[PDB]
Amino acid sequence: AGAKDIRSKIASVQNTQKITKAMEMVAASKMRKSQDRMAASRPYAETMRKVIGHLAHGNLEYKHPYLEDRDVKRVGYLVVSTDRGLAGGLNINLFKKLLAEMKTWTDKGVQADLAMIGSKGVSFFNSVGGNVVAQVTGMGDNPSLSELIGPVKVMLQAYDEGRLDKLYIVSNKFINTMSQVPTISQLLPLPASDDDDLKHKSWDYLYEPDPKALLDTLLRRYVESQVYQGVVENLASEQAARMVAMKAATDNGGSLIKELQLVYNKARQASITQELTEIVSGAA
Amino acid sequence: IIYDDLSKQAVAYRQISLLLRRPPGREAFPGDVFYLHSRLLERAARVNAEYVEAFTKGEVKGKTGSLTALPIIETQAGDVSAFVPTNVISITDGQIFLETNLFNAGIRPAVNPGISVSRVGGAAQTKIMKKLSGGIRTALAQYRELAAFSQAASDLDDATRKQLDHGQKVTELLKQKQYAPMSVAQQSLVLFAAERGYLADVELSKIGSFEAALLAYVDRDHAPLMQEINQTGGYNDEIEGKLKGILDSFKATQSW
Repeated sequence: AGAKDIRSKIASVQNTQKITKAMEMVAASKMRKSQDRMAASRPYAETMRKVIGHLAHGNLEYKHPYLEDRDVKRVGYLVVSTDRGLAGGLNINLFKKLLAEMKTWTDKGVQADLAMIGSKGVSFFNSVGGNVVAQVTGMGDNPSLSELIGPVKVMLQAYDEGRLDKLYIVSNKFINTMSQVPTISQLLPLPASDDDDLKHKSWDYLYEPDPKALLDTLLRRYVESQVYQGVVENLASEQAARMVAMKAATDNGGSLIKELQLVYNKARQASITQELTEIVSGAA
Repeated sequence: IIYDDLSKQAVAYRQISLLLRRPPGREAFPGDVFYLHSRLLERAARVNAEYVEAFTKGEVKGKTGSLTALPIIETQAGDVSAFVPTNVISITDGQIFLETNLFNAGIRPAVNPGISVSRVGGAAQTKIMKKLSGGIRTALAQYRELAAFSQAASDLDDATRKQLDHGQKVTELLKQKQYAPMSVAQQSLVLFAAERGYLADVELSKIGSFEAALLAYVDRDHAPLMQEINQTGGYNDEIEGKLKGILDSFKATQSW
């Protein structure tokens, strides 16, 4: 304490507040660009799903390990997290919901399985001791599907080997610019999406080389696509969460400036009063 | 007795004393500034009937006199920790702290709970007021603190939600117009409606209307109970039952 160092503190906090305002602006713009990158990811997945519905709910409905439902003996989760802090509680809320469901299955005796996108989840579940068999990190603000191939290929291998009976993706949802929510959704076995049409009679595909081979490649591509969609939505959710966090930080910094200045001004007035009392009471 | 600004009196003693060259202390007031406000305010008191009898040479028997004092202090920037405000807080039986942030938000009168206190206790209050008020003070302080943290993060667990709704409705119920006094019967009906839960299903924007209509309803029909509660501030199960019927019937039968 001491008015000169108090003024130093005031200057430092003011500088901090300016930089957090700048970060809020940047976070909003990055949210915009990542939600444009989000929409471009829809068409690929949805046309792939129409083809898969045509084959899977058509009369040529093969029994494929990816498509069939069996009793749960092991279960796995693909989990998306940030590489960067200052996002508030997004990661922690998602991990709490994951911990709840992972507890619920393992009480049924089911061994849990984890694959991690982003380093924050890696550190968190290394501290928790969760069973992590694959991970990829450092994608930053430029995710790519080719990087996701590793962990998803590992989980898929465990799935068609019969070791895993169900497999979820764990991700936040960019419901709005103003609001997001953590979710857990089953990607394998293929969910019973409605996906009904009968126009397939008019145009039935000529399967080169084979129908079932094409179907397998389609399912593998679909799982890859859904994981990429979840990753991109979680990135947009990160940008929005950092935006709101920096807004709150800027306001709290200003509200601290307004208190430090009262402390400083009271010390200023007291110092003048005391020094002048010493001088006047010093004379004669 | 009202003293409109004891801070200005303290300034006056500064001027006279410093013109008499008396050495100053903290914030340039003399140490005698405590004694000034001390001996002034300490005259305000309640005296027993033996003192009244001895003073008046026996012309008045058995009565007890009193002088009630409401001193006013102006303080800079809401700082309750400056010298003269701290001196007077050390002399009175409590303080009523008015916050400029509440006043600018339209919450008027802008009483700040937690800082405001009445050290005399509930002994001043009547029975119905004491029973109906109870913990409203600390509930309001806790509501304000909870609103402070709730602004920061989202953690709503349904009892927090109802605590917030109740606190917001109570604060909207406490505000009041200038030059608009209301009697203990009206105040007790208001407190009863607040804490027996009747403001459930009532909108915040409807709270003022709900009160205006309720006081008109009780002025129209069940006036004799108002006369009774204004005469003796007595809280019985009979009167609680009558109030319960009045609020049940108003909430079910009337509109606002």
